[PDB]
Amino acid sequence: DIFNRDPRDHYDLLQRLGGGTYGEVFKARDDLVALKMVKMEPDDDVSTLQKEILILKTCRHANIVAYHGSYLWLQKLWICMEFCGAGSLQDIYQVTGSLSELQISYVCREVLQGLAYLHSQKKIHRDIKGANILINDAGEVRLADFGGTPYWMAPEVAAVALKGGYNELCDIWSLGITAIELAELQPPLFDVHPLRVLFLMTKSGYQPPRLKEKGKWSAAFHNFIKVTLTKSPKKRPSATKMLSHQLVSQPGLNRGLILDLLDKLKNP
Ligand SMILES: Fc1cc(NC2=NCC3(CCOCC3)CO2)cc(F)c1Oc1ccnc2[nH]cc(C3(C(F)(F)F)CC3)c12
Repeated sequence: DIFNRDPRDHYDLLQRLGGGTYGEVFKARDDLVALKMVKMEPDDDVSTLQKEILILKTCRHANIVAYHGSYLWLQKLWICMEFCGAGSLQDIYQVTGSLSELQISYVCREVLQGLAYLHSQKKIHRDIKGANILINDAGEVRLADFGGTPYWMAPEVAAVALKGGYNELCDIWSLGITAIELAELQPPLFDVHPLRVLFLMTKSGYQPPRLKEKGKWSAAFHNFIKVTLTKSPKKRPSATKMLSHQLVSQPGLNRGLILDLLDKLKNP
């Protein structure tokens, strides 16, 4: 059901939230939602999204931003989703400064619960980072679902153009980098040219990154980083396995840690 009704018949529009990497997004009410709007242009064909649309509606979990349905009404696709009033962790840390280890430990647990669920549906997130971890005003954590010609490509080039070949354990690596990003306000190598990073990561002598200040963080955090950032995908622990890790299975982790962060945000 890709409705054609006009969003403005089910929802009142409240404030525009987008810009930057997020594009055009609206706060709205029925229950508060986000409406992301994409301008459909000439050769555009909604039916080519068919595949990546069913992947959304049937992916239902507390730690995954809920997808409520789409609209084409008038040259524009509108995706209606669970509203997260505080935006991304990147929106937040750009104001509050670095998260505490306990805040990061709660975020990691909630993300790993979401990743365990996506991996169970044979979905790979592919884009874990501060910008794609959303926070609601209750301090709860939700993973955001964003996203030349092929006419001459061999079918094996086409397969890679889509998939990659790699598997869901790439999300575990991205979570490690995100944990460092939440601690230090940038991923490792952020000041290094992207091409150079690709080449360096590609060497067999590449050292996985680390937390810069050793003394600031518990051995459990250093160990969480060391194991999430396992070079070999074959020895890298799963989401489910990572959720028994000391850092994320410690008691005291709850949304209070984030309500704190949100107080600090509006009272900086
Ligand atoms: F998470 C969002 C963050 C931002 N932040 C931002 N920082 C700098 C800016 C440039 C400088 O000016 C000020 C803002 C541009 O924007 C903007 C957004 F619109 C965001 O989207 C949502 C917001 C709230 N509930 C949602 N639920 C789902 C979603 C998304 C969907 F919008 F894509 F649907 C993401 C999945 C969603």
